[PDB]
Amino acid sequence: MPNYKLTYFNMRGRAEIIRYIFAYLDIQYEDHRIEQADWPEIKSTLPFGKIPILEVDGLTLHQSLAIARYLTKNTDLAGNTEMEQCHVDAIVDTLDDFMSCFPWAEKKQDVKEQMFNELLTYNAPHLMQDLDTYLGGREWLIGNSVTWADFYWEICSTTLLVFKPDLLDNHPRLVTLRKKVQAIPAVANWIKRRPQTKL
Amino acid sequence: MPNYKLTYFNMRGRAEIIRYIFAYLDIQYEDHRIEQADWPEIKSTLPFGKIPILEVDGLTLHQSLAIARYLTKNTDLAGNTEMEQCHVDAIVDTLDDFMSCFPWAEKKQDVKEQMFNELLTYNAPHLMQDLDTYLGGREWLIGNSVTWADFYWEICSTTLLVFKPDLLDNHPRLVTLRKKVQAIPAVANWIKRRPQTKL
Ligand SMILES: CC(C)(O)[C@H]1CC[C@H](NC(=O)c2cnc3cc(N4CCC4)ncc3c2)CC1
Ligand SMILES: CC(C)(O)[C@H]1CC[C@H](NC(=O)c2cnc3cc(N4CCC4)ncc3c2)CC1
Ligand SMILES: N[C@@H](CCC(=O)N[C@@H](CS)C(=O)NCC(=O)O)C(=O)O
Repeated sequence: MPNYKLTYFNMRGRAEIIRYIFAYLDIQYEDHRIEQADWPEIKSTLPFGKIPILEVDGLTLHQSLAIARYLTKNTDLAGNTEMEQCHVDAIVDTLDDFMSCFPWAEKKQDVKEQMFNELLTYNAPHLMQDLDTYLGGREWLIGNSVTWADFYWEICSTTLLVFKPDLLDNHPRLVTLRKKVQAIPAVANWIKRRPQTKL
Repeated sequence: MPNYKLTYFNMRGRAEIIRYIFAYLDIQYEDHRIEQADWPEIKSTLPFGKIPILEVDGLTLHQSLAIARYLTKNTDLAGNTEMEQCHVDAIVDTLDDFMSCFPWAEKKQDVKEQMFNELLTYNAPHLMQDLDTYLGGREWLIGNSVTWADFYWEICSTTLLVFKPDLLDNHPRLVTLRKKVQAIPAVANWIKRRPQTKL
């Protein structure tokens, strides 16, 4: 076992996927959370100035989805074939493109209201129908067992539900997915233990 | 042999990385390019509404980065160690994030200009510096041989230079990586044979 040190804001954000993988695989790591006041002092230290980073034996990794992929390679969470690993990556990227559309950094809180409302009213419902069709009559998004794509669905939807809490009212299959992930004893164990933040 | 059929616009866009990968590996495939007129109909066909897609022997893949990662999985484009493949993904995600910031589909013209300018004036230089720094004196972005991250760097920068020609004027080391990538024989042939599109 190597030693690990995760560094991110005190929020779920883009680090939650990594904490989910860590928890599912039973990997003791350090979850180092910073205040946004300590962000300028640390940004210059970072390779490309963005967070999260994972340190494994003095080696800094960046980019959440690349770290997530790195930590699940050769694990059940990855998918069983290159095609299945491709589908995991397509779903993750698709969810991620939509999570990234939101103007989290927009300082004008008025303008951040508008874009958020539009994406949650026009964009998101279409996407929730694409997932539903894609999932079909499977329990999990890819194959016949959990992958970190499912983890990612749960993480993304948790944060989309905070804003539009009725987002899945016409999609109980996507709610059951959320519950199947929250049912994984290691994941459930961490969902209760984790710090309670909005995002 | 397996059969491949790729569909995207008649432009480099987010399909070009796949095309580069097919060249390097000497893989025969159909480069299907759709007219911008046939786009509204084809969306209904597409899984999550985005292109490119890659049909493979009667299976459809989406998400250009997930597709590229599939085609490079067992090849030398993918990286020499498990840590280095993480780094390959991380550089590509760092570059895709920056390409994705741009409002390629913005319907309002005035919005499109203000953001492009903004990103080329302040953001792009910061990223150029950070990449240059990451590259150091080495030959390829990652490890000691070419990866598809190096392909991605050439593809992104080709599109960026169209809007900012003085982009790399202070980073000859990154220009050298372009030229090195462009001189790989399988790639050099493709740049010359591909359709000359703006983006
Ligand atoms: C300029 C500042 C103050 O330094 C920063 C501004 C942006 C802010 N970022 C967010 O508040 C935020 C929260 N949650 C997210 C969740 C996701 N999802 C994809 C999987 C979950 N993506 C992106 C997310 C961004 C951090 C502080
Ligand atoms: C009018 C339509 C039909 O609605 C479309 C709107 C979107 C628009 N998109 C682009 O023109 C475009 C071009 N080049 C790109 C390059 C990259 N890069 C990552 C590696 C290079 N990414 C994204 C890119 C998007 C096409 C027309
Ligand atoms: N998207 C990459 C980079 C993450 C990123 O951009 N993080 C933000 C906060 S979540 C940051 O470090 N600075 C603010 C910003 O990028 O707008 C990842 O998943 O790791």
